[PDB]
Amino acid sequence: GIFGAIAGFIENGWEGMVDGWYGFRHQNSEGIGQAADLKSTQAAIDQINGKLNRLIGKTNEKFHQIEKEFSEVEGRIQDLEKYVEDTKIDLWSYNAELLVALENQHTIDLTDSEMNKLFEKTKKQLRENAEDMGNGCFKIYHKCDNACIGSIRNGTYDHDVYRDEALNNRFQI
Amino acid sequence: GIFGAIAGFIENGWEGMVDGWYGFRHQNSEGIGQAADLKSTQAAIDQINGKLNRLIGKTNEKFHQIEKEFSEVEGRIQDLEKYVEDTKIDLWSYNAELLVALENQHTIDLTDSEMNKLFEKTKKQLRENAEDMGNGCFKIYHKCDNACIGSIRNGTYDHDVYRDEALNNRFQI
Amino acid sequence: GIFGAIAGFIENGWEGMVDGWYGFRHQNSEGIGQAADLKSTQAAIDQINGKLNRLIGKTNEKFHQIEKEFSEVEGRIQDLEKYVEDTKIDLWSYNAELLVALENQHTIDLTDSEMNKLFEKTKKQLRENAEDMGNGCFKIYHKCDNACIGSIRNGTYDHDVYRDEALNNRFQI
Amino acid sequence: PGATLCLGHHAVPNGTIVKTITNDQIEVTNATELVQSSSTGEICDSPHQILDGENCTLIDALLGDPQCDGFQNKKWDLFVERSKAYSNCYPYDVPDYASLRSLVASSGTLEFNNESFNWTGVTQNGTSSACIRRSNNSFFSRLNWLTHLKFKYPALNVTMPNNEKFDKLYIWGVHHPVTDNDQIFPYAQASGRITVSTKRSQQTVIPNIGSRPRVRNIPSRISIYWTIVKPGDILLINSTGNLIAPRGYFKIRSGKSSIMRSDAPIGKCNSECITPNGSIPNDKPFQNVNRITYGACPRYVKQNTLKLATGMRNVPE
Amino acid sequence: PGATLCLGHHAVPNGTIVKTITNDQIEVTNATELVQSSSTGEICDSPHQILDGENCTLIDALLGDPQCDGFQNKKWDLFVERSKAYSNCYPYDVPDYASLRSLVASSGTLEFNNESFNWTGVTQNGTSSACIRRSNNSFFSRLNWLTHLKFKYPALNVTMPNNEKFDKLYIWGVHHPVTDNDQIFPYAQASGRITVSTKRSQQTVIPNIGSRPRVRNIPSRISIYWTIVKPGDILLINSTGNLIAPRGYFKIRSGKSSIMRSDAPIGKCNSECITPNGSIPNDKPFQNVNRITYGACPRYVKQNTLKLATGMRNVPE
Amino acid sequence: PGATLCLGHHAVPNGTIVKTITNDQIEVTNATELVQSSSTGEICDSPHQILDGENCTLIDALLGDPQCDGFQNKKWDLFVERSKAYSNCYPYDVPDYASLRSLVASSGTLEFNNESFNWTGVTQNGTSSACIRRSNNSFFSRLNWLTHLKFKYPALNVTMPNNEKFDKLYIWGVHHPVTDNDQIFPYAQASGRITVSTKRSQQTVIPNIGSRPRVRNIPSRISIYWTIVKPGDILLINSTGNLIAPRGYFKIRSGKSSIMRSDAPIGKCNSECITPNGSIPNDKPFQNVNRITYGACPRYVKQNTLKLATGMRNVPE
Ligand SMILES: *[C@@H]1O[C@H](CO)[C@@H](O[C@@H]2O[C@H](CO)[C@@H](O[C@@H]3O[C@H](CO[C@H]4O[C@H](CO)[C@@H](O)[C@H](O)[C@@H]4O)[C@@H](O)[C@H](O[C@H]4O[C@H](CO)[C@@H](O)[C@H](O)[C@@H]4O)[C@@H]3O)[C@H](O)[C@H]2NC(C)=O)[C@H](O)[C@H]1NC(C)=O
Ligand SMILES: *[C@@H]1O[C@H](CO)[C@@H](O[C@@H]2O[C@H](CO)[C@@H](O[C@@H]3O[C@H](CO[C@H]4O[C@H](CO)[C@@H](O)[C@H](O)[C@@H]4O)[C@@H](O)[C@H](O[C@H]4O[C@H](CO)[C@@H](O)[C@H](O)[C@@H]4O)[C@@H]3O)[C@H](O)[C@H]2NC(C)=O)[C@H](O)[C@H]1NC(C)=O
Ligand SMILES: *[C@@H]1O[C@H](CO)[C@@H](O[C@@H]2O[C@H](CO)[C@@H](O[C@@H]3O[C@H](CO[C@H]4O[C@H](CO)[C@@H](O)[C@H](O)[C@@H]4O)[C@@H](O)[C@H](O[C@H]4O[C@H](CO)[C@@H](O)[C@H](O)[C@@H]4O)[C@@H]3O)[C@H](O)[C@H]2NC(C)=O)[C@H](O)[C@H]1NC(C)=O
Ligand SMILES: *[C@@H]1O[C@H](CO)[C@@H](O[C@@H]2O[C@H](CO)[C@@H](O[C@@H]3O[C@H](CO)[C@@H](O)[C@H](O)[C@@H]3O)[C@H](O)[C@H]2NC(C)=O)[C@H](O)[C@H]1NC(C)=O
Ligand SMILES: *[C@@H]1O[C@H](CO)[C@@H](O[C@@H]2O[C@H](CO)[C@@H](O[C@@H]3O[C@H](CO)[C@@H](O)[C@H](O)[C@@H]3O)[C@H](O)[C@H]2NC(C)=O)[C@H](O)[C@H]1NC(C)=O
Ligand SMILES: *[C@@H]1O[C@H](CO)[C@@H](O[C@@H]2O[C@H](CO)[C@@H](O[C@@H]3O[C@H](CO)[C@@H](O)[C@H](O)[C@@H]3O)[C@H](O)[C@H]2NC(C)=O)[C@H](O)[C@H]1NC(C)=O
Ligand SMILES: *[C@@H]1O[C@H](CO[C@H]2O[C@@H](C)[C@@H](O)[C@@H](O)[C@@H]2O)[C@@H](O[C@@H]2O[C@H](CO)[C@@H](O)[C@H](O)[C@H]2NC(C)=O)[C@H](O)[C@H]1NC(C)=O
Ligand SMILES: *[C@@H]1O[C@H](CO[C@H]2O[C@@H](C)[C@@H](O)[C@@H](O)[C@@H]2O)[C@@H](O[C@@H]2O[C@H](CO)[C@@H](O)[C@H](O)[C@H]2NC(C)=O)[C@H](O)[C@H]1NC(C)=O
Ligand SMILES: *[C@@H]1O[C@H](CO)[C@@H](O[C@@H]2O[C@H](CO)[C@@H](O)[C@H](O)[C@H]2NC(C)=O)[C@H](O)[C@H]1NC(C)=O
Ligand SMILES: *[C@@H]1O[C@H](CO)[C@@H](O[C@@H]2O[C@H](CO)[C@@H](O)[C@H](O)[C@H]2NC(C)=O)[C@H](O)[C@H]1NC(C)=O
Ligand SMILES: *[C@@H]1O[C@H](CO)[C@@H](O[C@@H]2O[C@H](CO)[C@@H](O)[C@H](O)[C@H]2NC(C)=O)[C@H](O)[C@H]1NC(C)=O
Ligand SMILES: CC(=O)N[C@H]1[C@H]([C@H](O)[C@H](O)CO)O[C@@](O)(C(=O)O)C[C@@H]1O
Ligand SMILES: CC(=O)N[C@H]1[C@H]([C@H](O)[C@H](O)CO)O[C@@](O)(C(=O)O)C[C@@H]1O
Ligand SMILES: CC(=O)N[C@H]1[C@H]([C@H](O)[C@H](O)CO)O[C@@](O)(C(=O)O)C[C@@H]1O
Ligand SMILES: *[C@@H]1O[C@H](CO)[C@@H](O)[C@H](O)[C@H]1NC(C)=O
Ligand SMILES: *[C@@H]1O[C@H](CO)[C@@H](O)[C@H](O)[C@H]1NC(C)=O
Ligand SMILES: *[C@@H]1O[C@H](CO)[C@@H](O)[C@H](O)[C@H]1NC(C)=O
Repeated sequence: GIFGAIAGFIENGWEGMVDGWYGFRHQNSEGIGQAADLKSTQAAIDQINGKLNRLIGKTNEKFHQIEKEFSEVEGRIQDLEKYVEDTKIDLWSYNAELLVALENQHTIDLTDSEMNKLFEKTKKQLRENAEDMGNGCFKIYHKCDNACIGSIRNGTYDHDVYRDEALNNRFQI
Repeated sequence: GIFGAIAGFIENGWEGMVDGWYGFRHQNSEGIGQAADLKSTQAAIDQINGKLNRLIGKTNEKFHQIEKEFSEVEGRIQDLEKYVEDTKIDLWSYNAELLVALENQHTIDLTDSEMNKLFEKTKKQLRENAEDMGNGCFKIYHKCDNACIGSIRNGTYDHDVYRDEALNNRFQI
Repeated sequence: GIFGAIAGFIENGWEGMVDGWYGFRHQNSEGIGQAADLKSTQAAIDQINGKLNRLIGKTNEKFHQIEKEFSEVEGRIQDLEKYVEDTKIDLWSYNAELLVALENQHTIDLTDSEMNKLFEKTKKQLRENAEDMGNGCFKIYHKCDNACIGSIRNGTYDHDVYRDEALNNRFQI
Repeated sequence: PGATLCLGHHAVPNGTIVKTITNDQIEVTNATELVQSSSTGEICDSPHQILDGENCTLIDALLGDPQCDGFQNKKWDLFVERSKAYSNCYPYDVPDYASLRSLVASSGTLEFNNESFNWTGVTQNGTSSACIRRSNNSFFSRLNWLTHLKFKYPALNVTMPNNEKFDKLYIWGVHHPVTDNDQIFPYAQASGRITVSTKRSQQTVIPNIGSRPRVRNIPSRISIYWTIVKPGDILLINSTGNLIAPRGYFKIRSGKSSIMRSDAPIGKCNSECITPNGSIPNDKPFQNVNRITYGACPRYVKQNTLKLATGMRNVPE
Repeated sequence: PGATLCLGHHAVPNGTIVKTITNDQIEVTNATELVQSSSTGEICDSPHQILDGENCTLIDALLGDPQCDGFQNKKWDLFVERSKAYSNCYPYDVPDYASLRSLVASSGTLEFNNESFNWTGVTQNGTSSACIRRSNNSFFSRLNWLTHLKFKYPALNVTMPNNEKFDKLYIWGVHHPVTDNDQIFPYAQASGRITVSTKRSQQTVIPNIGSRPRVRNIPSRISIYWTIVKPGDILLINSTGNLIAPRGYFKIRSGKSSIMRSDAPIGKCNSECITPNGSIPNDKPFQNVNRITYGACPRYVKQNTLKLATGMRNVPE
Repeated sequence: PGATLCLGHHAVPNGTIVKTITNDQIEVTNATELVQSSSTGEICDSPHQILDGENCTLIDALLGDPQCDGFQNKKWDLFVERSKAYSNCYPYDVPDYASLRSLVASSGTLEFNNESFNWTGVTQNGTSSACIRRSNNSFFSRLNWLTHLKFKYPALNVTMPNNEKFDKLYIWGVHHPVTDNDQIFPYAQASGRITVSTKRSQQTVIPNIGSRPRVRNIPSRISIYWTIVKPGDILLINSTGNLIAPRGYFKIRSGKSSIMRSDAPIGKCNSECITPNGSIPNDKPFQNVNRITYGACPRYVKQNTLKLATGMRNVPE
């Protein structure tokens, strides 16, 4: 939410993207395609696995403790035993509630961040050869076949190759 | 703070904006105006109400507990009763301090985010028809009357209508 | 991490920058230079000092408490004394672990934010006179001597002075 | 010519200072208080059933000090003990007073059922001038002071089974006589003793001949004990002298009842959260009124104020 | 003509609702449960050494009730006490039962070493019909019921030093006779007394003549006490009657042992975390199965479910 | 030609590894330690008033063991008890020793005021060879060992009212004689008894005739008890024998005083936080030196180190 991409300027997610979390759809002379971006996907996944590594399989051993159920009425000492345990449980219950709320807010934001970072990186790559349509899509002002699109996804696109073509298309009348 | 809009590239807030949290000021041929943006305003307000719903009116019932004041000197058992309560109170006091500090940092950042998102959305909407003056304002390079400004605020601005006019103004000498 | 500048689009840090945390390197007609940006540096440092002011030298006085080591086997009351203390220590140990993990995530993000804010501010300052090369560097499309570079770092660069020169260089063929 | 379009945000002339992770003082447009720090000063009589002890401690109401006769069989969610309370019957102590007070408080009722113990060999209904009931020497309503029959006193051996569905609570005691002036007068011998047992439990008590410091002009004492008898179990009282016998049992209940020391007046109002200072609202998550609470209460913390930002940073014009 | 290149993210047809700081219900692509809420219902016999008390409480196994003879000298990480347990030897109580039970539980062993106390002036090995061992009147295996020798009984004065490296635990007791029918039969006099001391400690106990409510048809009782004797110290037993003497000492150990009340069956399986409901997996950080646990366990919390988002916000098409 | 302007950030050749929410190992430019893990090993004598018990426990200093005479009337913020301490007066125990030790520790003073009790019918100032004071048989300075007057001993009945503004603490005791060799020598009869009462309280104690294991060659014992007397109340001592009487009262105070078991030497230095290992600095919020602390101390945690990032991520060149 906090970056504004997921559930923001990207209208919705793609159920048809099953091999990654983030990626690219394109339309060009040769058709309409989709490819996952593995680096952004793995960036998000690694961060979430970091949270899981802190929370899963990390338990504390406890052995002899205090009694926590009682069959006789006893007064003062039993009141204290009960109060200590009820106190403990409320503090842990609070820790667990807050932990999940904060981590979840953060997971939603970090995943939004990874979408935004990929968008930004792609924007800069395109230089003067494309414009941002406001919905996560770039209008590319030159012929850009499957190999050209591939070159953008792979970070090998040379913007100078297309710049004259693109400027001509962009600033026509 | 973290996005850089509120108390950053926006020099200051508007005391005269009383019908929203975020919005638009304009100068054009027909004068100088102000309109609130309800969507960004409501986005911020809903998030803060979400925090309030978690914290307000959510209390825990407790009944018979331990004694917490004592008129006689007793030693061991009283030391423990006092220590349990003092322990509890310090842990809750810590929870309350940290909660407010973190939530407040987050509220300040999320509100900064909402300002930034609206700015960004407006920038993309303008395409090649405006430039960012660095202080939250766009120089729009075409005649843009009250209805035109209205169209930008309402998300119905058609940038193609003005593009030739704007390019001519932008890239003159 | 969350903004994408430090360890993201900025490939690496500068060991040779010893008088600030953020800054500028340039190449122009008169050579290649480096200057620290004090405002962004101080912004980051002040936030980290704010965290330190909350955590350093803030201790709580405690006096007579409960016993925490025992030379005799006693049963019920000693079980409770031990359990109260072990309970307390685990709750504090949790607080300390979580505090450091969260603060550290936040420090890394706020420092990334300060880098991003300076980058963004510089981008807007340059208007139509430069392009973003995607790696934190701007290609400036006009002669920009040491004083000109100085003017950008000091926020006194007048983009109109160079605009005709820059547009000519940018949109040539 | 063109146009200019500026994005911005509101500000207020009267911002509020809050704390954050990075700054102990930052001004926001608005904030709300999370710590309840005030009470109206009265304990609201709703929605919890309040029992104002007035001049009576719970223990005095339990034993049946004459001035506490109006408390018989009453129930409470919260029993309120007043600092002006005082005892006005036979002087006594309760070893582990605090526990008896607690278990009765928590039980939340003074429901008492009389039982017919076979008391033969002794005179029942002993009275004293230090426990005036209706302008006549009397005793604790729930206790039966057992003395001789014709300068003679055989070894008592009375049994009472618990056929009920609940724990019975028996309150009983032992008289500690001043000298021989009340050793040979009410028991008719040099020595006495009390054993109160069950299938699971035994308590045996020795009387003590000796003058105490006079309390309301009496120098002898009574020591008060208790015995819980579970369903299917049986109370047994072997006594050879000095028995302060039960006239029956109190019902033990479980539920949400408690006791609180407070001098706040009871008011005709409705508040879920009670402290010794009075009831407090429970909208806020925290409170610094009192660590002692009853009901749906904010949690006690040490801070007097904690402001939650409910708006953006305030950046005036 | 050109091209269009769209950046996007995945979505799923079956998202999951989680809580966040700003929204109690937001759909994400995936989540994982942090609260363990189920048990298989058996206490796994591995990897902790489980000792199923079966019909025996720890205390009965300690004292040596005949049906508990199979427990002699056994050790445990976790002793499991069953709600069907019952005593079937001489009726008894233990003042501060809970502490004795606890310190033995924690010690984690019933290792007992017989010692030769010089018992002269008395008949040893007293037995009763309420403690049948191998179809013959008997007694607690670890106790030695000491009675007269030829209608005579002098003041016992036996000493035993602790030369070991560990705390010795001595269990001993006092007989409380029904009437004179077992006051003049096993001790040969009107009165008796027990003093069990060390260099650091003294416990003295008075026998009590009196009928109790019959438990398995016996109306006398035994009261059980204990004494820890540290290395270099010495146990002393002065007795003039009624002594229920130790036949030796239990080793006190320290370690991770405990006791748990549970009726769950023991299964042939391996689980680090035990609750009274059965073993539970310990992958999750929290659990709402039981506040009572033993081993490497998730922490008990009140919530039934806490979902941690493991994917982005789900924004369907 | 133009120019190039690059934005960047610093890096260092020696980064530090910290933990975050998403990564257990990330390198930052700088960090600071939040857990104090070292002590200098001395307890600083400032700014808290330290009282080094040396050879004396607090209890021995309280009772007035001759070697502790130098402790009379001293005060402390923190009393330090040494593992080399030993008793060298009459052997004794204190039922609930831990509570007496605690309430005196917390009171923070040994201020003692002598009172003139009317002791007639007995010889005062009993002494013994096991409590040598200034090369002469003696006794606990604060206790008055009361024995016969001319093979006779009537029932003592001394009163003492508390007209002060503070709780008085009376320490008193009972002698348990070895045999008849010190039953008919110091009291002149077969039997004795002690009742120490107030308006609110009564404690009665029976002496016990019997040999104990010899401690510094004495086989009799003294059992030590206490009684707090509030303003307006009165102490009463009925005794028929064996009384170890108070010579007066200790002042009870309230404040921040405590006691600590430690063998660390006392140094001439200034440190707010004391542990048994020595004083520690209190700049850091946490510490893993000791769970036992006194003063303004970091909070004890289990971790040995917690590094707070104080710079950005370190991304070397
Ligand atoms: C600064 O920030 C705070 C918090 O965001 C704002 O205060 C809130 O304002 C709203 C709207 O005025 C309040 O809503 C009202 O709550 C009343 C309940 O009163 C008590 O209980 C709440 C908890 O539920 C306590 O926190 C509070 O202290 C009160 O003691 C209702 O009775 C109101 O109902 C009335 O209006 C509605 C219309 O919306 C009708 O449907 C009803 O019939 C009735 O007439 C209402 O719901 C809310 O209580 C305030 N919260 C707090 C914490 O105080 C400030 O307004 C804001 N300041 C500025 C300048 O924006
Ligand atoms: C929704 O989100 C969750 C969490 O991100 C995903 O679930 C995880 O998926 C991975 C991969 O399938 C699981 O990894 C496997 O763990 C097994 C251990 O089983 C228990 O123990 C874990 C804790 O360690 C418990 O959390 C869990 O409940 C189990 O009871 C291993 O046995 C597996 O090993 C097998 O595969 C590997 C290959 O990677 C081989 O090397 C092995 O030999 C073996 O064949 C494996 O490591 C992980 O346990 C899951 N976590 C949780 C918390 O459930 C979901 O997949 C995800 N959903 C979607 C649609 O993406
Ligand atoms: C890595 O990160 C840390 C934390 O940001 C930096 O360390 C801090 O550096 C500052 C400046 O050097 C230190 O400030 C000094 O504090 C001294 C107090 O000493 C003790 O007390 C503090 C708590 O107050 C403890 O944390 C600390 O361990 C010490 O034991 C003062 O005595 C100093 O005063 C002197 O200088 C000032 C000028 O500023 C004069 O006014 C004085 O008269 C005097 O001469 C000074 O104020 C601070 O203590 C450090 N903090 C910590 C936690 O260690 C590292 O510098 C940084 N590393 C790099 C390479 O940047
Ligand atoms: C043991 O000592 C106490 C204290 O000296 C004796 O008790 C005291 O006895 C006197 C006379 O019997 C009491 O006097 C009475 O008290 C009221 C109240 O002030 C007074 O107005 C009357 O004159 C009345 O006679 C006195 O109160 C009482 N003092 C205390 C402190 O309790 C006690 O008698 C002695 N024991 C024996 C067996 O003699
Ligand atoms: C003190 O009072 C109790 C209760 O009245 C006496 O104990 C009771 O004594 C009778 C007869 O001696 C016991 O009878 C026996 O019990 C079994 C079990 O039901 C019964 O089947 C046989 O007929 C057998 O004789 C009875 O159980 C017992 N009751 C209780 C509740 O314990 C006791 O004897 C009295 N004390 C003295 C010294 O007389
Ligand atoms: C009850 O039994 C104990 C233990 O047998 C008797 O105490 C022991 O008595 C002897 C001789 O009276 C003590 O001897 C003395 O001890 C020192 C220290 O070693 C020794 O060097 C001398 O020779 C001196 O006479 C012995 O210490 C003592 N033992 C213990 C363990 O306390 C006690 O006398 C018996 N009770 C009665 C009433 O006889
Ligand atoms: C609760 O008790 C108060 C005061 O109690 C004192 O009353 C004295 C007469 C005497 O018994 C003394 O030992 C005790 O401490 C009661 O108030 C008193 O009521 C009486 C009789 O109605 C009046 O004669 C007094 O004027 C009055 N005294 C004071 C100081 O107010 C009060 O009635 C009683 N409350 C209840 C509910 O029973
Ligand atoms: C604290 O006590 C120590 C040692 O205590 C031993 O002293 C023996 C002589 C004997 O009493 C034994 O029971 C006891 O355990 C004192 O040190 C001793 O001081 C004496 C007299 O000055 C010397 O003769 C010894 O050499 C010396 N012994 C040792 C082992 O050091 C010490 O003086 C005393 N401290 C204070 C402050 O009183
Ligand atoms: C509510 O009453 C409590 C308890 O009486 C008050 O706290 C005490 O205040 C007095 C006088 O200021 C101090 O002497 C005590 O030390 C305080 N006790 C504790 C435990 O803090 C409290 O001030 C009252 N609060 C309100 C809002 O009335
Ligand atoms: C495990 O057993 C515990 C304890 O018996 C169960 O909690 C009790 O459930 C019963 C019946 O629902 C209630 O009457 C008790 O009040 C509960 N006690 C407590 C302390 O909560 C629990 O339901 C069982 N859990 C599972 C997963 O089997
Ligand atoms: C300070 O002393 C404490 C207590 O003596 C030390 O902790 C003990 O260390 C010993 C030896 O390593 C262990 O046998 C104990 O189990 C430890 N006890 C506890 C409670 O942890 C501690 O190591 C010392 N710390 C420093 C910094 O000197
Ligand atoms: C049941 C009984 O015997 N009651 C009598 C008591 C007791 O003898 C003493 O209170 C015990 O010490 O003494 C009185 O003087 C009294 O207090 O009024 C007369 C009263 O008839
Ligand atoms: C050691 C001893 O004396 N044992 C005898 C006991 C005791 O006298 C009473 O149990 C004590 O009250 O009584 C019996 O009737 C019995 O229980 O079998 C006979 C048995 O020989
Ligand atoms: C007050 C008194 O009577 N003191 C005497 C004591 C006691 O009789 C016993 O210590 C009590 O058991 O015994 C001595 O041998 C001793 O210890 O020096 C002689 C001393 O005069
Ligand atoms: C981009 O990378 C992929 C890796 O699978 C490769 O198959 C593809 O040919 C690359 N595209 C171009 C245009 O080089
Ligand atoms: C924009 O929306 C508002 C809604 O109040 C409407 O009144 C206005 O006419 C719209 N502006 C234009 C230019 O359509
Ligand atoms: C920029 O500011 C610095 C401040 O040190 C100054 O020395 C320098 O001359 C300024 N540069 C220009 C071009 O004015």
